[PDB]
Amino acid sequence: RTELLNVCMNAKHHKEKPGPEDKLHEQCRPWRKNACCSTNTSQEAHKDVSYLYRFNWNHCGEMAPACKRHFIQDTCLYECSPNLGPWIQQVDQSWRKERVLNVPLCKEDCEQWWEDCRTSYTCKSNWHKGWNWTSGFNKCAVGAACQPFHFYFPTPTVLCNEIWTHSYKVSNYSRGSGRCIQMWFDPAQGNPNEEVARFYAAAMSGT
Ligand SMILES: Nc1nc2[nH]c(CCNc3ccc(C(=O)N[C@@H](CCC(=O)O)C(=O)O)cc3)cc2c(=O)[nH]1
Repeated sequence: RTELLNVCMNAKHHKEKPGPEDKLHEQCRPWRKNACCSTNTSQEAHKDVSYLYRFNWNHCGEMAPACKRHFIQDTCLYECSPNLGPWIQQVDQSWRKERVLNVPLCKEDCEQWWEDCRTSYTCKSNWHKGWNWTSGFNKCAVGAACQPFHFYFPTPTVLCNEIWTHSYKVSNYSRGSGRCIQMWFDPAQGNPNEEVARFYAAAMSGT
């Protein structure tokens, strides 16, 4: 891994290389200029128990729209961003050779994500391992474990870090500091992650 900019990780769905995709679905739209995902990938992002991972958001009763939308953006960011290089690593599992680890999510993105989920419900604090997939999609391990979302994710930083086994590492930096990744941004104002990736690829450069 010598070049960490304008590159796609090697997971279950990514393309080999970044590239224009003017047909991306609704929330994935800000990556139409340069994406790692396909029209279909972005399309399944937005759906319940998707073709992507058969993942069930409504494992603890219906998940509130205001919350689910954040998960859809995350999915977009993970499946579409070309600027995640500096945090790519190898792990070698049955469904992805590579993945991202300790992405410095902008303080607010995390807080807002945390905030919008207050009303929703979950049963696990780790959404990568532990689900009963018998049914065809992930169901609750201990069916009676269903608690308020903030019960398993007490603070924002807990949510963003632990829910995806440390794919994020919530930065102290705020949106626009040039030092953290935004999973929400206005494409009309340009892709702010492009400068963030470039910065961090230099701070860890050489050996
Ligand atoms: N930011 C960010 N978002 C992300 N979204 C996703 C999507 C990832 N969803 C899935 C989570 C769990 C499963 C699953 O079958 N688990 C098994 C064990 C999984 C395994 O080790 O083989 C279990 O329950 O025991 C499938 C998809 C990743 C991911 C990520 O890495 N980062």
